[PDB]
Amino acid sequence: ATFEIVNRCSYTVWAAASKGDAALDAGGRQLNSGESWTINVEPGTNGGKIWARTDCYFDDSGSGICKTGDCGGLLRCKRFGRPPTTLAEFSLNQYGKDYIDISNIKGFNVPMDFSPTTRGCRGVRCAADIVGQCPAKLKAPGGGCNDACTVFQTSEYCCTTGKCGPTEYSRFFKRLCPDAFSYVLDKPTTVTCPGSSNYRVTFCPTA
Repeated sequence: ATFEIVNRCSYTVWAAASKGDAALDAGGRQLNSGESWTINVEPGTNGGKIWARTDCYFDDSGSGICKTGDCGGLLRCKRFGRPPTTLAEFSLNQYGKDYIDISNIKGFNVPMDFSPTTRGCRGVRCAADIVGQCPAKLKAPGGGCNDACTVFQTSEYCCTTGKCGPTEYSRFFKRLCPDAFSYVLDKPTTVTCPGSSNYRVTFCPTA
């Protein structure tokens, strides 16, 4: 599958793509405002994620740090990033179908649209000003709005027992972005697409 990753933000982001134990394609790249990066993701990829990283500093060797979404200090991510990270999530060619979603379960840093570029399904978007409206106890100094599990590490926020309900914090994310997952047992906002669809992820789709 082809993913086009587009930075429509007025600021530079460092895109990342990983399935947790390996990079997808190159794994990461700098995207200045307006730049597009096309990657190829192997069919059958399960549990892939794409996210943006902000305020990064990398040396010649691709080693450094980012204030949001850092993946062990690497430009080319092999593992998932540090919250807060708005997440585009996908599993491809699962018994004939692709499944896509946006998640705020690991917080929010950059607004995002995740849409097919081929026919057969709709896209999803979370583009509200979650950072500006973020509850004080979830605000991340480096930027972004943490999820409650990251901040408080309780069974209820992290849904550790497989039982949990919505919370004051999850409802905040859900109010501003109804089409994104707000906690682990949220009613699924997953979209089913034809197997082997292609996609575009746009950072800052409205601004």
